[PDB]
Amino acid sequence: TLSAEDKAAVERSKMIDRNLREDGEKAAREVKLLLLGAGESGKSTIVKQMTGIVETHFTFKDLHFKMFDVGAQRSERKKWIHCFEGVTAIIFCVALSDYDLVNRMHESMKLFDSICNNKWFTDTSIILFLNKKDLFEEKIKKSPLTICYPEYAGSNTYEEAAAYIQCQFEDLNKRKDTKEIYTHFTCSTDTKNVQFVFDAVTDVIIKNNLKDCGLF
Amino acid sequence: LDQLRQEAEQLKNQIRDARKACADATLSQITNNIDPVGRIQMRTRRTLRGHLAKIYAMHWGTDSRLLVSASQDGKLIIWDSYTTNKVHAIPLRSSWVMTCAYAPSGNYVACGGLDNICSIYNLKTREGNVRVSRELAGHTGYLSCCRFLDDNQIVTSSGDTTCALWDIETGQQTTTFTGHTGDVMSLSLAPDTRLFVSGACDASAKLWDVREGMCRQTFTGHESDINAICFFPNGNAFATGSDDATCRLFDLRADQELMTYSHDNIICGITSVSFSKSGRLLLAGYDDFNCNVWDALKADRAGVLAGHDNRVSCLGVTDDGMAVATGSWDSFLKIWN
Amino acid sequence: CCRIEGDTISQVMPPLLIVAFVLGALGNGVALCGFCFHMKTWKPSTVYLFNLAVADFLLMICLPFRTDYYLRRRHWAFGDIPCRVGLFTLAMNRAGSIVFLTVVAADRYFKVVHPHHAVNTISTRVAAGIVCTLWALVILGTVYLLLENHLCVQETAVSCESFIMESANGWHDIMFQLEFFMPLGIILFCSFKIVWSLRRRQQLARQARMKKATRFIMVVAIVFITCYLPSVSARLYFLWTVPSSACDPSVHGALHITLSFTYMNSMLDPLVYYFSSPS
Amino acid sequence: DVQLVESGGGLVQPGGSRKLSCSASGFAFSSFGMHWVRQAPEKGLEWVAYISSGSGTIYYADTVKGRFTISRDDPKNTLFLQMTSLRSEDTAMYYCVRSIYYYGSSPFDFWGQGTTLTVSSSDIVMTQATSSVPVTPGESVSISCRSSKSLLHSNGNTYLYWFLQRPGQSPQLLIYRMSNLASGVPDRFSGSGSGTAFTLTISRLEAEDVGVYYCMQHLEYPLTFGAGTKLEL
Amino acid sequence: SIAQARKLVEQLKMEANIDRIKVSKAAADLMAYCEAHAKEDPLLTPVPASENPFRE
Repeated sequence: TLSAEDKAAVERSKMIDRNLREDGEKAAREVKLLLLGAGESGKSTIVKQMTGIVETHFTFKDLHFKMFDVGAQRSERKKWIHCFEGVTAIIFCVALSDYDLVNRMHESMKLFDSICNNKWFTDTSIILFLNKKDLFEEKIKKSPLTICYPEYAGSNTYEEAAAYIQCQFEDLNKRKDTKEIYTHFTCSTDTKNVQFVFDAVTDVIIKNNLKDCGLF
Repeated sequence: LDQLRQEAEQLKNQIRDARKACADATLSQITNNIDPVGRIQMRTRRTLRGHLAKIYAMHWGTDSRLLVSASQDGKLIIWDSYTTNKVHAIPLRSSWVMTCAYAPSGNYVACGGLDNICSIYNLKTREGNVRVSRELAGHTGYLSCCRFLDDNQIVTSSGDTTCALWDIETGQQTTTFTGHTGDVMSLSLAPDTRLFVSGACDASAKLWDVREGMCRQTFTGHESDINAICFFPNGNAFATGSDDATCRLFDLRADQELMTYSHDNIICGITSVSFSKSGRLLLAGYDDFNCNVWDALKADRAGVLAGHDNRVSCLGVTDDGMAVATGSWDSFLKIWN
Repeated sequence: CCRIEGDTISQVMPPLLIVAFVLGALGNGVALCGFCFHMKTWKPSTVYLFNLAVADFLLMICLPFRTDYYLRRRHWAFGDIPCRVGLFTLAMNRAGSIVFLTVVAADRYFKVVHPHHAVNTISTRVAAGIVCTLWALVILGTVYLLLENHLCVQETAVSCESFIMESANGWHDIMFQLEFFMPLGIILFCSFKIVWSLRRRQQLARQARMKKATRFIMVVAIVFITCYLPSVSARLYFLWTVPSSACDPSVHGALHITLSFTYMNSMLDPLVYYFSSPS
Repeated sequence: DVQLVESGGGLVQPGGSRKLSCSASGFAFSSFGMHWVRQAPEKGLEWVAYISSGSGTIYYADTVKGRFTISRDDPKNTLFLQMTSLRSEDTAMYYCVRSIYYYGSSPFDFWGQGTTLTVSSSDIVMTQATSSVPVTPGESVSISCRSSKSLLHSNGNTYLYWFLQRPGQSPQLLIYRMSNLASGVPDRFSGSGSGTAFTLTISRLEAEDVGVYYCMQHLEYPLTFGAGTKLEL
Repeated sequence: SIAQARKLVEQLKMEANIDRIKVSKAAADLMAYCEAHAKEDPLLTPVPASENPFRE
């Protein structure tokens, strides 16, 4: 009981729906990584290998990645943080060598605790990138971590200091079962960083796939 | 310094004392005689099932038939509510969108989000497709709510504590208002399109003046950030919904809070607030997966619109009042009646 | 054609059939209601679980009539056109529940061992098409006993039981064999691969959620094999004893009860598959 | 800007298989519905065929059904019309009408330049009454068009259009859906009416308005054009 | 700097010197407007489905 114009309009709507469905299916294959950091942690170093939110697109091993850098969005973080709920993973970058003063390890701890223990990112596995390995190594070779860590009882060598940093940051989280936290020393000038990111994304992708089948 | 804050403090408590003195009785005492509106039944007349992600905002065209909804999948859809058709599908440049608008003439729609850019799209074109007409930039924070004064002037509220009034033709701000101390998250214009109000994140709503730009009055009394504001149809009042499970209606002339809409069962915040044609029913979209129609004069819940699967993030009422639309975080819309 | 079927079959089988009927009907109806009214946005493997439940309910739709068949002194009491319908829908239960089981197992293998493969990214329409293809295939395979009249009555106690119950043709025996075996290999291979792949992911295997998942993966194959082995073993015994087989008051009466488990699998399956899912 | 150019005309013997092609440039051709309208020399207009967007719907006029083929080529923005077994009556000039259908859209907004072809030797009936009304500038004229079936559909919008063909070139749209004004037309023109009664009023007439006027329906296919009202002086 | 305090108090006592009205009379005006326009509100008083555009 539709006139000619009404039938043509319905046909146009069906064509638009088909285009929307195709585009949504194409975009479902995309992997979205939210990138965070302390600002001067060296996110430029991480993003090197491939006035607002900067989106970076790169493809590895026949998989498309879409990394977002919030960057200069200096405002109330909690109001726009929920827009990123549902991302495949979250990349957190903290500078190892930035423990001199103006201390910044404590600010990084505060940011990590505020991000990981957030109601939105309950299940999103967080990847932790520790960079500036050589600078931190030289600094510990010069001065110990008691300046930042008065409650330190260990060796004045880089391996134990790195292990302490890693276990402390991993212990910053609370939900040790519903959330998975990875770690990697990323100052090596290779493609190991993107390989590690790909492996973490594969693990979380398998985790999401196990939900649809009901095998969980 | 000390003397400056001293006269600021004395003027401020003088103002509060004047406000208290000008108050004699709340409207609950005078209006208790009138009857309640009674139970309100709502039926989902239509459902719109085109989107694929979260729905953040929508606006009703002046014809009260076309509505445009914005979603995180980077698609602007203009629906035909009578037949649930898809007039247009606009692929946005940046998939992050937090607001939407529909010009009164129906010619243009506006979109904005985390990119701090309030782009303007042109609908009626000889080429037959939808293309951008002007991309506005100059904001250092995320866009929150952009509204159309007319076909040539658009006023937008950003997250850098600044509300700006743009100019489509030239492309730069004709006037900038800055009085807030926190993120501004919602906007609403008076029916005469002369005055407008903004809801900041510091539990304070300011009344502006688009002619020259200066804060006529400051309204406070909330305990958290204000997430949505809307004008009373009379143009002499407005209602605010904050994040502390409360909805308050202020009086522009009296310069004082009037009513509080709160209940013990509700603890979630408010995402959107709008009135009806006559303003008798105040609609608020909570985060408890449903709306709650509030009797605007008796502060009593007159019903519930519970049909959504996720948090309701938007709301709107047509000019004639024949329909009310909601869009939740699931990719759905419902046209209640 | 031996008519006395034996004894202690009616006092034994109909109770199990009734219990299985009640349990199945309830669980399968629940599952269908949960699938149709809840858990929206149809995705792959949702179609497969829903369709397996649909086939199982198709079996339930005709189970009782069959029961009474021997419930009343094993004597039949309907006109054949329907007997034909009943044995057709039983043979549709079989080789359609198995088809869907194998499809689900293969889908899990493809969605856990090859997550990046585009097969897991297929749309719902294509999966529905594959479903319709398989359905049509099994219907075509089972139409053969529909387009015939198979009653070696030779007695007041009209016979309907058509398990060949004697020597068979290709369409009768061999298929029953292939049907029980090949899916067993498919399910075992897919389950072992899934368990191995999930175990060799030490980071992910410390939440015990993977332990629960692999336990369910193992138990699915375990229950399938323990539910379908006895029927095929009894059929093989009958086939390899035919030159020396009388009516066998034991083998006859044993094979029916062993098949009763072939029916009870339908009742127990939803309690595994749906209840496993936290949704 | 928007351009529509067609070619393929000439002289052909009856029973041939001449092909007509129309090329477009200046608009999103992939989302537009195509039409074809012919015009015998001293006659009015009549529909030929129509193909919707995406080539999903293909109709024809009963006069040429089964002998004419329609086809569009989206990547090359070209429209083809295949003709078979031409008859002597097919001598007419053909157009390349465009139209896009959605709520509030204005179909038949642009008309192609047109090409001429010559061969050697239940529908709604629209009556336009008069055929030639002398007019003088500065006056207010009224053009009446009548229909057999009621044109007021249940949706509340009456499907009827108006068309002005100035002497020499292709016609242009004036009023769509009997009340709305076409884009770019002056405010001078205005139309109204009711079911099976339609009047187009031109207050304060001047030059540039001489030519024939055509009233057309769109309620069910096939579309039928009016006889035509012709103006001069 | 200190100009922020000057601007704050300037705006504040520009806002201070405005007229105040009785709250009761404003509430009465609001309720009178609402009662007057209640008749033209289809959402408050349900409309029969005969002319309701969403009757389907």
